[PDB]
Amino acid sequence: NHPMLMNLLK
Amino acid sequence: KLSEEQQHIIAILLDAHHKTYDPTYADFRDFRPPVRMPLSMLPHLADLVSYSIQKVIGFAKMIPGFRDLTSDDQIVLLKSSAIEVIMLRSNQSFTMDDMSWDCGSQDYKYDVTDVSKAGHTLELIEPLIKFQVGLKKLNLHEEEHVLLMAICIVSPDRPGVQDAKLVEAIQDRLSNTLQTYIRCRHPPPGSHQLYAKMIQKLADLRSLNEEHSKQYRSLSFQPENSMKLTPLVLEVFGNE
Ligand SMILES: C=C1[C@H](O)CC(=C/C=C2\CCC[C@]3(C)[C@@H](C#CC#C[C@@H](O)[C@]45C[C@H]6C[C@H](C[C@H](C6)C4)C5)CC[C@@H]23)C[C@H]1O
Repeated sequence: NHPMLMNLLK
Repeated sequence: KLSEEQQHIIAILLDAHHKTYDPTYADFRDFRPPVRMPLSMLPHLADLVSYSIQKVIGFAKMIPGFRDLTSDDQIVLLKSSAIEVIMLRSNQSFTMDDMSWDCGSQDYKYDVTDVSKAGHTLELIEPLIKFQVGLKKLNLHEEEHVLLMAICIVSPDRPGVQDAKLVEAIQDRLSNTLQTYIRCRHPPPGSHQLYAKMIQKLADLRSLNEEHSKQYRSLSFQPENSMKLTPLVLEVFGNE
């Protein structure tokens, strides 16, 4: 998974 | 001759860029310090790159339609073009004066010796410098510049994309906006084959990406170096 990336996409 | 919609797309991208391309050195002070003598520049550059990836994500998120893609397509598109968009946006700080990326101070001035001090050879550096020079020589309008970045990111042919059809419709709107912008606003003879040269640059970016990856996988394979990376760089570029 890509936690930080996902979060940054928000 | 260039719908209001196309002018709208351009206005968006120019905006997205002004908001995401804002290095302040105050942001640069927060990076691990640049240790110029090997791998002495890896920590500093890893932070610059990590910071940049966030900027690209912010920019990408601003691309019309990009938000209409599933989280995986966006993810796939970003970790696929991150390095490419960064090399691309860096052309703004790159200077022909002495073939370097000058961001104000001598501290934040990066040349070929600095990049190699981060783990690269001319395998990547030579074609990279050639890319920056060729980019300057195209003397692109900011409008063209921002469109090329968006087109680089929203590319249908990036391996791993699930809904290439929607990614394609998006890229196509952008391409057409670009081509139309070149015909109507970029001065001839400078507009001749300009779109084609811009595509070629994007092709060169693919090559540069491959070259980055070869070295990256190699470097990241060495823990003492891999531990000097950032969590984001590891997440986007890859990890084992
Ligand atoms: C805000 C911005 C300003 O224009 C300033 C910028 C300058 C860009 C530069 C100057 C220094 C060298 C560059 C990063 C050039 C480069 C490169 C590269 C690479 C990667 O393989 C990797 C992978 C990890 C280990 C090492 C360090 C980190 C983490 C990046 C190698 C291509 C763009 C150049 C970046 C831009 O985003």
